[PDB]
Amino acid sequence: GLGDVRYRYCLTTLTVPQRCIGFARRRVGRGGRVLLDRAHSDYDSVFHHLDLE
Amino acid sequence: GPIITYHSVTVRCSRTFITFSDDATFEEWFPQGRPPKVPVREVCPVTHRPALYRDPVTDIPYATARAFKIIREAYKKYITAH
Amino acid sequence: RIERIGAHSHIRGLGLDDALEPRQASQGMVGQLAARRAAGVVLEMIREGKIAGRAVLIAGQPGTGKTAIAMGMAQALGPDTPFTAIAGSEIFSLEMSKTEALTQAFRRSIGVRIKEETEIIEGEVVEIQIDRPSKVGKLTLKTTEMETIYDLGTKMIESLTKDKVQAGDVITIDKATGKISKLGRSFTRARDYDAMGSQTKFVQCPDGELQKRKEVVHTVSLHEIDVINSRTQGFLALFSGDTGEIKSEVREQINAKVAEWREEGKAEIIPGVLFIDEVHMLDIESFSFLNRALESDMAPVLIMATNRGITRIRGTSYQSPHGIPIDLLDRLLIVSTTPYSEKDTKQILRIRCEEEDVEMSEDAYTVLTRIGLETSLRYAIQLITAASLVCRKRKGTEVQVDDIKRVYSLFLDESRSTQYMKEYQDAFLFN
Amino acid sequence: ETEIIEGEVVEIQIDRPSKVGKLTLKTTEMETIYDLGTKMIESLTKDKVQAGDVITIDKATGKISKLGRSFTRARDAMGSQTKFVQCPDGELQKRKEVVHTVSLHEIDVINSRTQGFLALFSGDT
Amino acid sequence: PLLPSDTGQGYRTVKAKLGSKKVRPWKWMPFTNPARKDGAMFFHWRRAAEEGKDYPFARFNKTVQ
Amino acid sequence: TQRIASHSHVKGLGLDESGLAKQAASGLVGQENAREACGVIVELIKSKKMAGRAVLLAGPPGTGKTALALAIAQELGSKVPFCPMVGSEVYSTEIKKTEVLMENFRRAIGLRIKETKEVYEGEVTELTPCETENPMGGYGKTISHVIIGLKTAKGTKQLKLDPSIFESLQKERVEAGDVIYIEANSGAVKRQGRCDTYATEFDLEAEEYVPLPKGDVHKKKEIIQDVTLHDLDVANARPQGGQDILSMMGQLMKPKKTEITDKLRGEINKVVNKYIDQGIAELVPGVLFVDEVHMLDIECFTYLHRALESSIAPIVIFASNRGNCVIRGTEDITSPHGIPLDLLDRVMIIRTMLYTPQEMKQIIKIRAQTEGINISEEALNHLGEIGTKTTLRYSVQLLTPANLLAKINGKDSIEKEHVEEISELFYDAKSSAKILA
Ligand SMILES: Nc1ncnc2c1ncn2[C@@H]1O[C@H](COP(=O)(O)OP(=O)(O)O)[C@@H](O)[C@H]1O
Ligand SMILES: Nc1ncnc2c1ncn2[C@@H]1O[C@H](COP(=O)(O)OP(=O)(O)O)[C@@H](O)[C@H]1O
Repeated sequence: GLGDVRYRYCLTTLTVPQRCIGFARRRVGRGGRVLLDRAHSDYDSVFHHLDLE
Repeated sequence: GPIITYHSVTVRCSRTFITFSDDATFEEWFPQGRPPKVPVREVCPVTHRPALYRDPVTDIPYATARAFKIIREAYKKYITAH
Repeated sequence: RIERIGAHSHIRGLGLDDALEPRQASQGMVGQLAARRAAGVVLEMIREGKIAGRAVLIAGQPGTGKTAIAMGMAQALGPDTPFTAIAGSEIFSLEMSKTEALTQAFRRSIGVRIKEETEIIEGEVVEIQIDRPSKVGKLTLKTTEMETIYDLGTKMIESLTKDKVQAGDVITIDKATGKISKLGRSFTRARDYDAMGSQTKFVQCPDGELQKRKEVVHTVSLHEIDVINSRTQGFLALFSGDTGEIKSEVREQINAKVAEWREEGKAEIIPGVLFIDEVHMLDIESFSFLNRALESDMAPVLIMATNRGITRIRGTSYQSPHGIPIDLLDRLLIVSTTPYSEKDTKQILRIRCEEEDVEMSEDAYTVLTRIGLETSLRYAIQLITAASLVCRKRKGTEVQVDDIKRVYSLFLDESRSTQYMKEYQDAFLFN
Repeated sequence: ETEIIEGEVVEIQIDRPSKVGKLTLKTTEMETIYDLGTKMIESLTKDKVQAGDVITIDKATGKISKLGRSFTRARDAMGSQTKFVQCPDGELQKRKEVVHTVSLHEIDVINSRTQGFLALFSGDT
Repeated sequence: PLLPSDTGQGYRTVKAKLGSKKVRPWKWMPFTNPARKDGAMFFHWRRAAEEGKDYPFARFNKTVQ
Repeated sequence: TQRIASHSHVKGLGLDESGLAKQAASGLVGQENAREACGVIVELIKSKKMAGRAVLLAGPPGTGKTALALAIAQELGSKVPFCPMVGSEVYSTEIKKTEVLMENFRRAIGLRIKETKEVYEGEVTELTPCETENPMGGYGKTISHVIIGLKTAKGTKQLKLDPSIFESLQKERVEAGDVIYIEANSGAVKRQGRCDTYATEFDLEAEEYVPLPKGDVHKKKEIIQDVTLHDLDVANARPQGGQDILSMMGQLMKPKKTEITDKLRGEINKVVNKYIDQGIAELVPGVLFVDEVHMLDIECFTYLHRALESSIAPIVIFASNRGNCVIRGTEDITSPHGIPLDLLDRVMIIRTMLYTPQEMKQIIKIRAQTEGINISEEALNHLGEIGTKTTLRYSVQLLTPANLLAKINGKDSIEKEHVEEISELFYDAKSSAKILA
């Protein structure tokens, strides 16, 4: 509800070291290198619930 | 001979242990050493992507029969040169 | 739980007092008081077990509890005494002659009880040490009274190492057999390590001295002995039931050996009971064979059931009372069952309602009782649970006579079915 | 689809213990070498295969489907009871899609017991 | 709350694929920006071959009116 | 999908929630009282309280009852098993009749076994002991317990392993670079195969590398399956032991069926009661349908008395279109549907009636929908007449041949003339009898 156009983050896991990554979004960087930026939010310390408790 | 101690000390609580005969018995019995060392990939040079088939002599993973012929050409040429 | 409410689940015995007077209601039974008297006498004599070869038949109208009487008998008898019920049509088989089948049933009915002393020890696994090189072993045990320490046998070593028992456990070993059995882990035994391993309950430390002797008793049937020793690895055939033509020399040899074991206190025999239903289904061959089958000492009492009257002898054209040749008829006595009265029917239906756990109106009882009397008891028994289901569909509890009429209309009865078939005879072929 | 391998083995070195078989499966065009599993070694031995022979190797099973020897003798030619074959060509690995047709009876009988096939042949199921 | 970056190495497992692939060279070449009317000559680390290409980044010349 | 069957059109009894019968629902018409009776029967089945009850359906030729039983089963769903039966099956040359009957009763009772399990998986990373000289006396070269580094695709870890298990894992071919099945609470361990990763680079790899396990190590979840206790009887009665000499001996002989003794049945009852009372298993008693009961003999009816009386017999149904005929086996005895009076007494009964021609029109319309074939009305009325004189099935069969003829004509809908040539082509009961006459 805060309305930040660019601060739209989402959950996901990784391919090889699969696990709850936390609210994260991809972003381009210098030298045309994409980088994953993992956020830090109200549930930062509890990023493992699963099944939508 | 192989002297082994299966003396299960139940002491309250249960406990057990094993005393091998000697370092030789321990080593043959627990030799281990060095990890699996998964190998590295390889690809066919001329077609620049992996080939199931591979040179019987130099083991180069050649894909096509024609790849084989041309690599044999380059081989014999190299040896003729040196 | 595998059981389910059965037509004859309500039966729990015979309801006879000590003087064998039947009680007007007891362990789910009432009626045919003369039949209850006779059955009580039969059960008493079976307990006496001093005589062999006696036989008795039950005759009467169909659907008058004859099977119920037999089942009450079997229940009251108890599990110790062997028992077996079979149907006449079942003997006819494509694997064996009928005579062999009758002999098999007879021998099944009788049982033998074997008694023999034991010699065992049991205690905590106080400590064990095994010394693989043969293997040298040392071990100790204890109980709630004292403790002891013993050497370890090489075959004992193999036994235990295959058992893979953990120190501190509670077990029991027999010297002669040298076979161990775990009897439940103990506080220290299942205290286990830091490592998980498993979780388990506990048992109390044994008591008394390690050595205990003690006596064990077993029981087996004659047919079982016959089969097990017959083919020399015919043992697995016991389940497969593929036994064929068990020879007679085997029968006589077993009879001799069992007799001699008997009179020497080695074991005690027990005269079982055998019941055959629809006895009229037997041909004349079976009548002939069983007619003599009663002289052999190993003769469990027989009980038969049939409602016929002056019917053709199976396999021939001869009418005889219940279709059984007079030769057998003079060898046994009979019991008759009368059709039930009015109020007794009310009692029976109330008992069955209690069985079903469905309690309903009094007018319903009156109407249903009269309807069953007119038509049959069995149709009333069918209507009980049907009315229960209908009323539960109404979402109420007390079944009402209107619901009874609804269900009665829903499910035509025998008389209504034949009346219908009359309504259009040409409906079904071959009339 | 089958996707099996075949060719003509020029030779094999006995894997003295070392499962390195000289898998010189030289087709008319090509050649290579490979390893040789112990199961593979015993298979070659028991089948009494010979060097310079044409054989086809199951991909997954590795069964040594015997096929005889190579053209090196005949279009020297060694005449006997054993069948003779020339050398195949090109890709040792190749694909081959196949079809079959069977009434439900065949499946019933085949899966009926251990050897339903001979029951069919004898028709005594 | 950090950010992993792309990794291409991972392990010493890439002996080949380079000898057949030359590293296209880069040079600190001069250049001019069209957006600068005076065309001030500045420099880029272009990959050599990418020489003379118009200044690709000066296409944003949108202004008020 | 499936070439249309004689009852594919039906899909459900379609009784209103109150139990009353919607006039037409999922392919049904008329017989509303029969539909409500079937509703009561399915209610009884779902009750599960009762046991051993059975019904019989009396209906003229042109069974139909097939549809009723099928709809009953469909409403029952797949949650509960159900098996068909045909009277001729009783006549077998390998086992006695009563054996077949008791066997079919046994196969009608299903079960559901619930069993939980736990294991640890992964790839063997390392292995080390917990050496300690603390043990009494002797050179203190002793291992307190073993440390095993295990890796799943989820990650890696190690656990505390007692000294005894190292001997076990010696037993198995435990080596760096392979995966294993470590039963947590029991200690079972095995060697699936070396990690596929090595084979990845392998140019030839005759062995069959197992892949890398995925997910947590600490899981084997709950296993589940269902069977008919008859399959349990088959499995247990004859031990399998396919390796033993006896196994070779069996495969020499042609496998057959043996009359299973009743003691095995009682023992199965005891063991299943023990499993169920612990909650491990779950029983789902089924129901049985035997058609043309009239085809049986007296032996089987008399035995069915005993079988029905049992408190384990699953519900069963029958059907017959035979009048008061002479009972087979019996030389003279005649009874409705050739069923002895005594057996008739202890069973329920339902009846079906004739069908009015309007009902025929409805059913024919349903069948044309089922086949997905458009019909012109004149065809509807003509075939209604045909069924009026003929039976229902005679009229029904004419659908597809006529549709096909129309396709040959290039038309799509069938018309009066098409059914006319079809009618002349094939003869009904009376016309066929006359031409025979
Ligand atoms: N006096 C009674 N008390 C209780 N139940 C009865 C009585 N009479 C009959 N029944 C019930 O009705 C059934 C009667 O069947 P029965 O006549 O034994 O069959 P059959 O004619 O094959 O012997 C019994 O199974 C029993 O459950
Ligand atoms: N014998 C019968 N008694 C009552 N209804 C029947 C009968 N036969 C068929 N029907 C009716 O015909 C419709 C379709 O049944 P059908 O598939 O023809 O059964 P069958 O092929 O066994 O005759 C059903 O809706 C049913 O109501």
